[PDB]
Amino acid sequence: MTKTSVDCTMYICGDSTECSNLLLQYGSFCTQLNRALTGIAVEQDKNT
Amino acid sequence: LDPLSETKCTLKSFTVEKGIYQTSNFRVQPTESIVRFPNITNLCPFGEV
Repeated sequence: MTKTSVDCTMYICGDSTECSNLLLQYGSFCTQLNRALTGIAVEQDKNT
Repeated sequence: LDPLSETKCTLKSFTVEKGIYQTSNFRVQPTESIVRFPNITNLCPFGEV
């Protein structure tokens, strides 16, 4: 499968430090998502 | 300061295993903030007042 790379935050808002306050003040869900997509990536390096 | 202190932040761990570790995404600085209206053509003849 395609191994992605994601610039999560900047998608999530795109160049607003104010955002980054709101997001770290929302949590680290984008972080869990990155770990998920690194796990995908390693899983299919391993698959191949 | 340092890319490796930042990876250590990402690890949460002092201690670093062999591997490569994705920390952040780089980010290209804004420049020369510009606002460029078009060619100006036809304005008020205020002198006529």
